Amino acid sequence: FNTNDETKRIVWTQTAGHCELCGTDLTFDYRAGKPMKWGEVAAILPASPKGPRGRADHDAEAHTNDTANLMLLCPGCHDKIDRDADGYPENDLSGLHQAYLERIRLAATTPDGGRAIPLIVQSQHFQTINDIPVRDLLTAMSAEGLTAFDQGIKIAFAAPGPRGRDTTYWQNVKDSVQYELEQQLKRRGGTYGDSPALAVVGLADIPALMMLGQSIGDRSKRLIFSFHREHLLRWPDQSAEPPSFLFTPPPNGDGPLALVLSISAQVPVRDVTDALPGARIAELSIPEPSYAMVQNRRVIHAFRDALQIRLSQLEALTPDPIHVFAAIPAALAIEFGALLTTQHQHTYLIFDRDKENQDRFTQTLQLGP
Amino acid sequence: SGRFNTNDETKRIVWTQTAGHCELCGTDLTFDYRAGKPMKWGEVAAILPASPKGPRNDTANLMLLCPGCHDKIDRDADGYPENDLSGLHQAYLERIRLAATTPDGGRAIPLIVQSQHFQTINDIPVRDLLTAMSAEGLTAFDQGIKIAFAAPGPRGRDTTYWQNVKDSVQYELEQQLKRRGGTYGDSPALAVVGLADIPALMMLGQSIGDRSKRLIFSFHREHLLRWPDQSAEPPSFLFTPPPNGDGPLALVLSISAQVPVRDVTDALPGARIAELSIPEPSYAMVQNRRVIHAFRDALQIRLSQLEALTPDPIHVFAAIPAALAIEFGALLTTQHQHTYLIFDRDKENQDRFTQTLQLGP
Amino acid sequence: FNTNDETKRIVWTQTAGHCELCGTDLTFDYRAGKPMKWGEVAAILPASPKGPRGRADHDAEAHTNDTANLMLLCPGCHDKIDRDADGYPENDLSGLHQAYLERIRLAATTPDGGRAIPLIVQSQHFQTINDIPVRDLLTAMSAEGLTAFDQGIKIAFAAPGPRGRDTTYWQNVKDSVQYELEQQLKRRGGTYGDSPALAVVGLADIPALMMLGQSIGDRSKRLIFSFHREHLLRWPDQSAEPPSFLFTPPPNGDGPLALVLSISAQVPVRDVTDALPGARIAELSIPEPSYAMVQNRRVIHAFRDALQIRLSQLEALTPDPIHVFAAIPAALAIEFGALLTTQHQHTYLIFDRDKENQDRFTQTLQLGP
Amino acid sequence: GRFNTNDETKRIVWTQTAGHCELCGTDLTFDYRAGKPMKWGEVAAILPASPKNDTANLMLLCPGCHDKIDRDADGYPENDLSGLHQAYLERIRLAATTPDGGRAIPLIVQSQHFQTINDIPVRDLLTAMSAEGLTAFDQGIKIAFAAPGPRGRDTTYWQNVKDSVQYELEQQLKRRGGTYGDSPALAVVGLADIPALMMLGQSIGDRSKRLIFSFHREHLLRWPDQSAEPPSFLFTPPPNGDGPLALVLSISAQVPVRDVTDALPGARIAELSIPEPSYAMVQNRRVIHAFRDALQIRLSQLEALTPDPIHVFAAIPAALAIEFGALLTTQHQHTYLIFDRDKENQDRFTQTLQLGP
Ligand SMILES: Nc1nc2c(ncn2[C@@H]2O[C@@H]3COP(=O)(O)O[C@@H]4[C@H](O)[C@@H](COP(=O)(O)O[C@H]3[C@H]2O)O[C@H]4n2cnc3c(N)ncnc32)c(=O)[nH]1
Ligand SMILES: Nc1nc2c(ncn2[C@@H]2O[C@@H]3COP(=O)(O)O[C@@H]4[C@H](O)[C@@H](COP(=O)(O)O[C@H]3[C@H]2O)O[C@H]4n2cnc3c(N)ncnc32)c(=O)[nH]1
Ligand SMILES: Nc1nc2c(ncn2[C@@H]2O[C@@H]3COP(=O)(O)O[C@@H]4[C@H](O)[C@@H](COP(=O)(O)O[C@H]3[C@H]2O)O[C@H]4n2cnc3c(N)ncnc32)c(=O)[nH]1
Ligand SMILES: Nc1nc2c(ncn2[C@@H]2O[C@@H]3COP(=O)(O)O[C@@H]4[C@H](O)[C@@H](COP(=O)(O)O[C@H]3[C@H]2O)O[C@H]4n2cnc3c(N)ncnc32)c(=O)[nH]1
Ligand SMILES: [Zn+2]
Ligand SMILES: [Zn+2]
Ligand SMILES: [Zn+2]
Ligand SMILES: [Zn+2]
Repeated sequence: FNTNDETKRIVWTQTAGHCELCGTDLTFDYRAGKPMKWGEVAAILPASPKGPRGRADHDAEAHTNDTANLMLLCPGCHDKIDRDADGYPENDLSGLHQAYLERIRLAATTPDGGRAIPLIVQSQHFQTINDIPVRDLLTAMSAEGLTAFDQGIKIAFAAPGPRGRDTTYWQNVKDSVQYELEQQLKRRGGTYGDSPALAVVGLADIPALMMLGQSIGDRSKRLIFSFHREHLLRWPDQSAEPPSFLFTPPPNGDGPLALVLSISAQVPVRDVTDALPGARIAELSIPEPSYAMVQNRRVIHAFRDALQIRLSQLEALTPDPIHVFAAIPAALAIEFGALLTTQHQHTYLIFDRDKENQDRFTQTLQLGP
Repeated sequence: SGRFNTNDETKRIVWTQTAGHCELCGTDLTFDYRAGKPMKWGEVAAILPASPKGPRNDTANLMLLCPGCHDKIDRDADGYPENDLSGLHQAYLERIRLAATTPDGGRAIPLIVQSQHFQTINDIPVRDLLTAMSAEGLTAFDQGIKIAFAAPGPRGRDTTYWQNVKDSVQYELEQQLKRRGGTYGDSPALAVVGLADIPALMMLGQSIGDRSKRLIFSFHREHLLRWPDQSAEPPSFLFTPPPNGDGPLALVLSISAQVPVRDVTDALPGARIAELSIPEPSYAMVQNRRVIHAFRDALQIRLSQLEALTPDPIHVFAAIPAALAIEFGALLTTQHQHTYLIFDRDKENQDRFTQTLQLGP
Repeated sequence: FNTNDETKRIVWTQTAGHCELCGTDLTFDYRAGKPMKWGEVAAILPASPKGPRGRADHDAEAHTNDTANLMLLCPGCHDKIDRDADGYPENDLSGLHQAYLERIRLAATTPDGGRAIPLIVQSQHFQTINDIPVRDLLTAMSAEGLTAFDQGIKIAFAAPGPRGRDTTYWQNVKDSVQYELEQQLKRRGGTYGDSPALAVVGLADIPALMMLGQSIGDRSKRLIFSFHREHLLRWPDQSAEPPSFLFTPPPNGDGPLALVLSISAQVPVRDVTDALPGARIAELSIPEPSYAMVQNRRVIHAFRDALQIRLSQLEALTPDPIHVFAAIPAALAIEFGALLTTQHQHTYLIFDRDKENQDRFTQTLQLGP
Repeated sequence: GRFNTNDETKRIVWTQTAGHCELCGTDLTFDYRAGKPMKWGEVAAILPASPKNDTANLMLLCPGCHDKIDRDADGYPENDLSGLHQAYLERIRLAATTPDGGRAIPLIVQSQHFQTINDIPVRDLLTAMSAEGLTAFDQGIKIAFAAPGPRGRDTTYWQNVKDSVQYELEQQLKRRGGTYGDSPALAVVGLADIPALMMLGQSIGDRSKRLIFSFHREHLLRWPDQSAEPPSFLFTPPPNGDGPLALVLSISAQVPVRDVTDALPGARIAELSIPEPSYAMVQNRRVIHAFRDALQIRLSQLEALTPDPIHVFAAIPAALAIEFGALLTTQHQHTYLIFDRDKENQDRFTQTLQLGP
């Protein structure tokens, strides 16, 4: 009941020589520098019914060389699973094993889609941890055929100080987007080239994400990704159709012009007029506002095209600034800003919810020429 | 034209780093072995340099191809390609490597939070969370965090009490922030289960948020910390909006059971009741984590509607599973904050709903 | 040639059940939660001369139960050392083995010194990485019997923006020290009690470390540690005698009063009068200014004692602010600030080298009342 | 009065305490060390830390310390000891996990010239690292300086060198790990021209966990003698005068003063040397630290002496050139003008690098 050499070689091959339970590279010893095959081929169901996970109904003979029953493991993970059969049951190991092999198979069968710079931009203005994993962006990239020369750029804004999101805070945000990011992109010019693709995901203040989009909007190969509460960086549903984007035009008059975006949620009119008395409200919405609505990149593009029409319509109404009140997903805030890089050179005054002022909207950044 | 010769050590390295697929068409070159036939490594694949011959083993630059793809590649007399494939080849190896290291993306912090009541009658040992974590690839590397909500002081569960609960949980959560590792230095995931009164669980959600790699687990009366049925579809979440009027706005969540309307109006005279329910309310309804996500999505769609109706507080009367209470609290951690007044039944006052927690302005 | 159970028990004991080469806990499986002894007792010199590191002059019988030859290793580390004898030679393993055992013995014989909050404060104002390892502070704490309930507080200032250390930069520094730090200490109020000991090390802007010192100067049980270019967080020499702190009193006059601290290096008088024309210079120095001079905490105490006298004497000369020009180690910058909380309530205007003005001194923070 | 334990409980408690009394620190394996049988149950007592099970709350005490503890009839303590017990276990744990503080990045930096005559392989740095407890987790970084363009090694060239080195390291320093999430240590060896090595030092600094290694003609990347004391460093102060201030470093060899005044007429020469200048003098890392300490003591004097640049003429080993560069990375910056020998222009010194404002 000994696994033969051919089967052991298949196990090493189908796992790419990494431990299926911890991911460590079993083909090399990085401490001393020698190539060495230090993994072990491990049986889920043992040959003896008295072994760990042993069961009589298992016919050892029939599965000695069955790779569905054989994992590549490091010595430590192998020792643990054999010392704790109840804690590493057959069904759980089999499920992890099949999931591991399937990730390899999908990687091997994905067409090459070129290089991109991974870019994560995140704030600290929430009262919870806010952290996008680098691995998840790289995995979403790979699923689309994109790879990177390095793990990329990850910018975390300084947290608000004791006065909240004050002038200092927004200066820091400006410096992070317009100076820190630019410096880190310059350091990648030699490895990625003059005009590289940018695989960008943000989870940060809405005004900050708009400023980010304005800063990078003139990059022709920007590839927007999205953090999703359920799916993390995985697109929820590549087949989903974008929603209708409904628009209500502003009333006539000379009051300040407000653009209200009700996409993540319905922005209450009372909160807009409280912050901007006399506002003339134009609203872009979807039928069922929802935090979950960024189902794929086509949704993002459909938002962009809907917005492009309405920004033209509003800029034709007035030379004065447009005041923005947005409950929108983070990926849509980036795309909003990218429309302002060149296509829409009007002044936009971005309002945002203010925890220091009982959730009222207050004016934050000015965007535009 | 020519063929590139390699020794056997080089073939084994190349087969391993490519996982035995052709790098140009993706075909799995172990097909013979899968059919029960001998694996003829040297006949079902060709190994060639990714780049044309330069002016000057180097296994990192050798490609694994199927015979068909190899024959389609123009080659010089030494078996080098006439056109560069290094970009495609390096990208192939990077995609394999990223998949192969994916298990270290499961580095995780276990967190169990219970009330004193449930710690006394229904203690959840770390072993129960750890084995459920391990089954879905979440791997703890240090002792799990097991804490109880603090007993209230003389002022009861006032604003300061709840802020102290949040501070205490978030202090423990500094492990999630700081104990970075794996291939990329990512912060570890949080694996969290709660069993406590619904207001306390909402404050646990307030503490953890929903903008990090975080997996909620659920204690189930029959299945403990294992998910009852990973294939179960989430139920429909039904909603009835409130009647129009000036009375206080109440949101009733009838998910574990049907909350009787009279208990709500008794506790909140004049209440205008909106209700979120499922077709068959049940203590057992958290069949998998997708049920929790689906609850969140439906809830937020309706909270958007309710919050727009009035500036005044939403008064919450919830019969919901513990994991759903955590997600409810986590949902309300945006910058935007509407006022929510959470009621909970007092067993020592005839099970009457009493206001227990305020969220927002 | 079979190591007996008594000796295996001693090996497990003297290593505290961790892998001597990677430090992993071999008494417990953290993934599934079962106590398990999954380590291996490993021989440096093998019983057979044909084994890894084997040699003919090794009397295996004589060393079967010789704990100098027996390491506790995890299965992975043990596999590697047996697969690459040239990369893990006998003398190198023996040295690592003995060093590991001595660290355990020293920890076990250290008298208890109570609990303390670990605090690391570091800037990003250098043109190189600046990063104090958490482990090294905890290890210096443990060498003095101090332990903590968590790995502690680590505050990293925001980097200077594109304008250098501007008003925004110093506002961020103030917020990091006066708000961020206080919030982090507040979260620990219950765990550590009311007036806990504070084990603090800084490597940050001199004016910022002085402000840090002022913020913690009224604390009881403040325990300053020091980052040293040779010894990291270890005190260089506990037996070293503190240097004499030489003092040159200021000239009589009506010009602005400057305190020059020449401890790390000699501050050139020319640079002080350039920044503050007509300065009346008082100077505190040591006989041989040196970056390495913080040999132990008694040196910091001696600096405090000297400053007590000299600040009193300068403060009696004028009601006007005192202008500070300091080339001093980071630990002494904290100590200087700590004297301003209650001992010396006078206005101090801190100058610092300005990389945006050709290394000239420019005024930065104002400290004191 | 006595709490009783079986063998398995003893195994656990002895292991988590490393076999010392938690109250006085005495090593309770003394008998075994003397060659006598280990009498676990007689050289120590185990009792709960708290008045009143879980092996985590059982303490190991020597008989004397156990005798001084008031106990109830079941052997539980009357007074709580859990704080001292938990602190003791923490100190043991911190020591036992110290090997994971060795996570490290290998870095080999060479010039094309020295790569041709003396290529340093990663394997050699890794084995020296491993012997010191430094543990790489991925491929080592092996780089060489770019060739200059037509403007030579000017300000822009050296700034691009620094930027490329720091970028290369950034990727690895993000790979935090171990028990506390610390960034890995840098293990660096350089073999290139002295100016390039100083710029390597400028890139890495000296305010992080970083260990320099040294290539030695006899011992390669292994330290010649870990026990060797560092040499004394002999200082010649510069004469008074108006000429340009020169610092001559005669560490590898004695630099002839005439070669300096030829390159820099009128030079006021300060010198730092050792009693026996030698290519072999980097006997251990403490020699490098001692060089930095002596150097900075004198640089403090020289920088205070004049606002003008310090002109550097250095016969120093490669590892010391790196540390020279790293020393000059404070906010404070004095101008240094670095000279180097042009072996094909009759070994004449020529200015090749400026550090400072
Ligand atoms: N419900 C609601 N929200 C309103 C209202 N008026 C303004 N808002 C703001 O809209 C955003 C809605 O949340 P989101 O998750 O759809 O999008 C945010 C936003 O793009 C960015 C910053 O967050 P924040 O400042 O909280 O803005 C929130 C709200 O204040 O990041 C996105 N984001 C936040 N958390 C997450 C997360 N967990 N996952 C993914 N994206 C997130 C109003 O009336 N009602
Ligand atoms: N039947 C019914 N229940 C109502 C009504 N109005 C309010 N409720 C409350 O809803 C919860 C329903 O029980 P659950 O098991 O689905 O969820 C609880 C809850 O999230 C948390 C605290 O429990 P409790 O304070 O009893 O709230 C219970 C009920 O009073 O923990 C969950 N929980 C409690 N025990 C368990 C358990 N053994 N296993 C798993 N989860 C548990 C109303 O009108 N009717
Ligand atoms: N040589 C010299 N230095 C001068 C002069 N005028 C002002 N200075 C400043 O004094 C400090 C001397 O360096 P240090 O290492 O002794 O102390 C620093 C200081 O306490 C803090 C911030 O650094 P910085 O802003 O560079 O101040 C440096 C200098 O500008 O951190 C300490 N620090 C910096 N680097 C390290 C390190 N690697 N290890 C330990 N502590 C460090 C003047 O005329 N001459
Ligand atoms: N004898 C002598 N040398 C002088 C004088 N003035 C300047 N120098 C330069 O000092 C260096 C001394 O050699 P080293 O081996 O001690 O250090 C070199 C140096 O750090 C780096 C580059 O070499 P180079 O440009 O030749 O500088 C040489 C000399 O010109 O690398 C070090 N290095 C070079 N080769 C090796 C090697 N094989 N092993 C180890 N380190 C090496 C003067 O008057 N006299
Ligand atoms: Zn493993
Ligand atoms: Zn093919
Ligand atoms: Zn190990
Ligand atoms: Zn004792």
